Amino acid sequence: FTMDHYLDIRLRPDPEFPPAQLMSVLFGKLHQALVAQGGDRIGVSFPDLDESRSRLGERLRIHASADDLRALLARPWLEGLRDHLQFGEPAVVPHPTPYRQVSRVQAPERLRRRLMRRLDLPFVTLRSQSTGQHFRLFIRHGPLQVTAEEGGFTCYGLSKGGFVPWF
RNA sequence: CUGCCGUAUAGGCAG
Repeated sequence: FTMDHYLDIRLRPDPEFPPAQLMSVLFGKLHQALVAQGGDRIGVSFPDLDESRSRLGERLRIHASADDLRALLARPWLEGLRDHLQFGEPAVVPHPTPYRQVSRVQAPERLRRRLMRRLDLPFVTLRSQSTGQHFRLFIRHGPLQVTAEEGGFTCYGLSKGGFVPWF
């Protein structure tokens, strides 16, 4: 398993902004840092996740190799967001751990539009750079399993087939 | 929210 490193980022509490909004901004920032990085070997997970209350939790975990993680952190992608963040230290993941894939999940009038011309899940609220439309990006943490499969990750850090250690 | 792939009105994706 080559993605044996991680970094924990904690949202600092803030009366002005609820955790969900803070996490969304954080996630959006990670997204732009990922498209700048250009690869598909960096994943995420939300270790404090509350499946029952469809809440992502106060924590974002970044998964990558020691080198991919290092490069990612060299970038000024957390510019103007640091004061809202608490940083764990880049570390080798514990072992053993189960593995799971964290994926974006998607599910009438739009389906009617395209046709003519022819989700109880936690989420982040994002912003399409060009259109300016705001959309909810629903995230699912899949069933735990013993080993990790080969696979990559979206530029949002979501599973494109790849798994991340869960702990 | 908007679009894409697909006969789909199944199932997949993109911001």
